[PDB]
Amino acid sequence: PTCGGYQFTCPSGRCIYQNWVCDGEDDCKDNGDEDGCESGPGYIINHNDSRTCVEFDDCQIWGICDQKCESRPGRHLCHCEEGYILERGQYCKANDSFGEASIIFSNGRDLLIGDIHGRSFRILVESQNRGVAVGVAFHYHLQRVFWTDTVQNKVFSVDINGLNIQEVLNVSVETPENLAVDWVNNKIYLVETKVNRIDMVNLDGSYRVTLITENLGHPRGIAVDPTVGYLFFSDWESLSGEPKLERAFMDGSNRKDLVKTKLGWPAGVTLDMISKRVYWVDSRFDYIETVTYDGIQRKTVVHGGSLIPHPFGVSLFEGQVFFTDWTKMAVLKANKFTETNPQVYYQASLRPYGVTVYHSLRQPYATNPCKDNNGGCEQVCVLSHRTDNDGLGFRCKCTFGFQLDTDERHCIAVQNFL
Amino acid sequence: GLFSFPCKNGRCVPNYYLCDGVDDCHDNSDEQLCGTLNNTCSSSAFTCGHGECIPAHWRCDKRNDCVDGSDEHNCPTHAPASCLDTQYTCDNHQCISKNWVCDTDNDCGDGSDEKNCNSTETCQPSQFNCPNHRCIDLSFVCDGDKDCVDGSDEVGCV
Ligand SMILES: *[C@@H]1O[C@H](CO)[C@@H](O)[C@H](O)[C@H]1NC(C)=O
Ligand SMILES: *[C@@H]1O[C@H](CO)[C@@H](O)[C@H](O)[C@H]1NC(C)=O
Repeated sequence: PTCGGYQFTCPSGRCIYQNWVCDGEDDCKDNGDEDGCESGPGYIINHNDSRTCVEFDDCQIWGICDQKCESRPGRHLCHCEEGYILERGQYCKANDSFGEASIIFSNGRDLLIGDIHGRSFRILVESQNRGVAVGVAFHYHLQRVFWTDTVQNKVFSVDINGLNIQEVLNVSVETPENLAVDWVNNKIYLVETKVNRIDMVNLDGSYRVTLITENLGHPRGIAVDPTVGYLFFSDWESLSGEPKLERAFMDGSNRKDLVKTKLGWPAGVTLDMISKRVYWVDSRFDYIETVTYDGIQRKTVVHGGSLIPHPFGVSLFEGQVFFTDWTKMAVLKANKFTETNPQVYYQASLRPYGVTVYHSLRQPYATNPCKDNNGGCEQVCVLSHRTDNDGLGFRCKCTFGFQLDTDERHCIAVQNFL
Repeated sequence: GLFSFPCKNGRCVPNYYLCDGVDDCHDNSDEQLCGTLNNTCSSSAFTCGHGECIPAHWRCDKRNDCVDGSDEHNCPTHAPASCLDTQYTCDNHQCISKNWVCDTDNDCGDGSDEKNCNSTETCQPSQFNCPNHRCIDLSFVCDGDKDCVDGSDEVGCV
């Protein structure tokens, strides 16, 4: 594409440096740069008019369509993508062909799976040896659910039924909070808060590589978008004492702060891949916001102390977002666009930490560039932005104890480190 | 030494920690292979039905520490007690400061410190006010912590 992966696309079609998206100066004449970073209508309404209803703008209303909106001259068309059955002309419910979505959450000790309607709640797996589950992630194609246990300092995988529990990491993961699973490349992205690092491993833990650790102070959330090759994570207290919800390539190459305003304690992060938006909850400021992948059109979904007092983790599916709140100790439910009253999907005595929606649509299929003979890499083939690496979209990284060779595809033994 | 229990890894440990409930020896040997007639578990080690000795902290925690469930088989009445005027009694009978009440914070585990707070749209006399956010503590006004979303605190803090 004409616009680079680490660049923002002007309406005109010119690429702009990523830090300039909300730099404070309209680098894009089109004013696309700095387009409503701050978080602070109708049709038939005739502004100062007897009968001249405001033309407003087609498909320019926050919440006009659950998905891509086709702008019509005097109306709107709420188009729904593949696998999405249109409902009421405004909502894009999933295709019944795919099984009912499952809300996988941790009550505080054990990992629970329930139907998206909330009729029943079975326990997928009970943490043993006094352990507690914190973060959840899944790979639908392989029907595997991954969860971390801070008390046991271990990371576990299990089948969707609740059998064949496997231990993937137990060496140095002392306090892993959250996980993100790259279903396309079969890679697990792990956030370790014991030493404030983000490590990426295979589904079997075969190769471990530390990706982003430049200034991590207190990482709390993580999210990956294999289709576009992006990596989103949040820190509620950096080294400089500055919370930095940041977008970076899957290999953590072009780090860039995404939100730089009203960012108290960014706890959870989830990505709406269809609408290309980032939904992050703030535990301190008590608000769940939403910006695009470039952090341009900031929208406040739910705000207010009473409604969302202390969210930790948030997951999105269709027109609904499932966010867990520590203060209310409940897996609350909210509308994707705007909700005036959170819905209590489930309540637990302990404080819930993890939440995810188990559904085939949550992980759309995409090509894996690493399928081409491990991307020609001697070691870990890490996906990057589709545009990155001459458009190949993948990079070669070496495990611990090995160093990238001059060819950048081979791995020689390490020589010097302090 | 004479009073030091030898361990499989080679480390030593005072015989008090032997069966005390916690594996003071990092090889778990002090607690491993205990609970028998000769292996009398310590008072700190709450023994369960099948000689399952657990620390006294695990006496009646919510966690089913031992398979026999003796930790959960019987549990005594809690200590209701009371709290000071400044302290707020949470449902789990925990004394909590007024500023910690209604602060969008699960300050006391049960969360009753924040239960039913939306009924009032104002703020407490001892709690500052963040209209868009909450009734933060008055200490946050000039503590360098912009608790208020609007940044109402840390204003005019000369
Ligand atoms: C939904 O699933 C059915 C199979 O159950 C398939 O025939 C159909 O094309 C899918 N999509 C739509 C838009 O109905
Ligand atoms: C981690 O788990 C694997 C599989 O059970 C086991 O072989 C390995 O020894 C364990 N390592 C640690 C550090 O517990």
